[PDB]
Amino acid sequence: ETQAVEAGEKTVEQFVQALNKGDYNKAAEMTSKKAANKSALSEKEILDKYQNIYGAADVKGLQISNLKVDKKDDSTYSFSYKAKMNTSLGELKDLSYKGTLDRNDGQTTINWQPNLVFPEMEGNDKVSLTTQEAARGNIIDRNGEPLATTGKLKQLGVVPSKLGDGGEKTANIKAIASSFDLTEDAINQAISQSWVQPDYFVPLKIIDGATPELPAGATIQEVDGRYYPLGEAAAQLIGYVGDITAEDIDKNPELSSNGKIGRSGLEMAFDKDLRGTTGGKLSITDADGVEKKVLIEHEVQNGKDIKLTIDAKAQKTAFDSLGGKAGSTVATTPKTGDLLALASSPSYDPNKMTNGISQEDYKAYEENPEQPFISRFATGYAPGSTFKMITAAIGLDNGTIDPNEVLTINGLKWQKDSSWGSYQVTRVSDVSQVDLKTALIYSDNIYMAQETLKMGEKKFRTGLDKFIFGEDLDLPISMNPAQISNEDSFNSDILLADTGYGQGELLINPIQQAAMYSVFANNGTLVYPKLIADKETKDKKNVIGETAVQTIVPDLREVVQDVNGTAHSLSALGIPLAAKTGTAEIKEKQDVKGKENSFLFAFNPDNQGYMMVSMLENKEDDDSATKRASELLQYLNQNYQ
Repeated sequence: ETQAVEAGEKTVEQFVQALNKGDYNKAAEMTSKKAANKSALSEKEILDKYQNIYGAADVKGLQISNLKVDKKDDSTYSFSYKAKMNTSLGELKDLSYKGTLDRNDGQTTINWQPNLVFPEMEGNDKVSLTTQEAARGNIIDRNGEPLATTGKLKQLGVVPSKLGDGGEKTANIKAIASSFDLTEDAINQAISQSWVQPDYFVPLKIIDGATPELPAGATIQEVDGRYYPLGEAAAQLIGYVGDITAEDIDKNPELSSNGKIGRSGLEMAFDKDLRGTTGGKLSITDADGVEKKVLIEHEVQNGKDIKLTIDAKAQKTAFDSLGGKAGSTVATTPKTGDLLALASSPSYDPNKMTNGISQEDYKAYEENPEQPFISRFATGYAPGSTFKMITAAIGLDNGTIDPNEVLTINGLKWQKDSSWGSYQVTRVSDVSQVDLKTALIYSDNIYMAQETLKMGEKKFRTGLDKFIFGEDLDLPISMNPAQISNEDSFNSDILLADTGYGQGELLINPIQQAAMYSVFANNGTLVYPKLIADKETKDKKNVIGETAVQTIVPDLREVVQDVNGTAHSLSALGIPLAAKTGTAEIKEKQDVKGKENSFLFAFNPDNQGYMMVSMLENKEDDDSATKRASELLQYLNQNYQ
């Protein structure tokens, strides 16, 4: 009565555990034989009852508490416990379970009864589950424009029997293939799948424009589905939803087995808020079917909408400016941190992705060497020689850099001494007398490499540690925190120099760059970027000195205005611009000739209304981020004072 009671507790807890893990056969084998006052059913019948009832409600995570096991008759021990469980209609807490045990020999079993499924069940009671699917919420831009909405799509499809028998059949398939830009080897593959039967409607494509003339056999049906109005222009950011699988349900029963789940992007980061909660009722009924006890009931709650800082027209312009090349553009209002645009190129079609895509088209996306699935605004890159602004600011702050001191630089290559071997810092322009303003105008890496070595590692890192290296940004976008280098020390003069002009082991993604560069639009205050419109603005003060800002920004205007400035083509706009260009040389491995990245930074130095950071990954020859920025810069200048 204390070594047997302790054995009865072990039997109840093993029973609960087998139910928890879904091994219902294992749980049934711990029950008494079928009899009156023993178990109400056989083992195989208990298995089928748990499998049907717990399967229908998608029960998961059966947990108990407050277990008490006493003695009743001479061979009968009684038990009781509280229990909760997760179902497809939410958590079901505070369930009072009750039963009796049986020690008929060396083992102790459970006198199984229907009230060990649900507490009130008895005899031939049934369980009914009725569910109502929730509408997915919308994703909208800073002005209410839809980015991810629920639209009424037009689905083209064919009926095999209404195509024809022969000759007439082939003529209609040829007509359909030409009227809707479809392959006729693919249309015949569609209508010949195992699941097709002659009278069925075989869907082919979602037509987006106005419906052309419909040949025989083809018809249009309106269906509901997720719709992305910006398409490729916001695919990496928004993401896409796909069909929900059996495994998705086993992980989270509060999903709708009938609905859609976010697979990437914001659709997946905000899946909980966007999907709502399933409505309905879980009830116990009589042997006939008359309701007896409602276990769970609540109405459907539709998904909450989500409002972004994105500007839909800026997002589209930024993306199109990249012209399909590999690259990324970030646009902010640097005083508040509002992310106006997060473009990444090349891209994929999220409408094709959610409306059923072929194995070929999906493999084309994954085998594409420019990798359209990458979110380039969230990938760490070396920031390039744009980063000289930061090193300059640090150098002005700690007095290492005299704006008027003029270094003498001879040629296009430079190294500290012969211990560097064959390695030399390279510049593009052979300017003999280089002060800071000259270095920013011509993008002179040798100048800044020399100033970084003179500054030294300790003072250089002191300045860098005032930024956001190592910080996890509060953003619903998966990223890694920017780093200065791999370890906490450079342990190399060459690495120290390379870091000075934005190379080395630096890793900063375009969003983290726009955050760091925002110091020039806020007098040395770093303003953290913000993607959800209702969030409060966060900032970090005294990152660089106000003096450094008022020295460097006038030079950044000259990068545009001076006839030899590297961004001088932007002067055609005729608007107040401060800019900085950049390059970075990377070891490509596959083409060991070399891969080069092109960068542009630009903001309005009069009103600080907008800021832009654009990159061209593995650029083609005679191509740059600067020659693609005019259109986005005009737009941001007109609409964000």
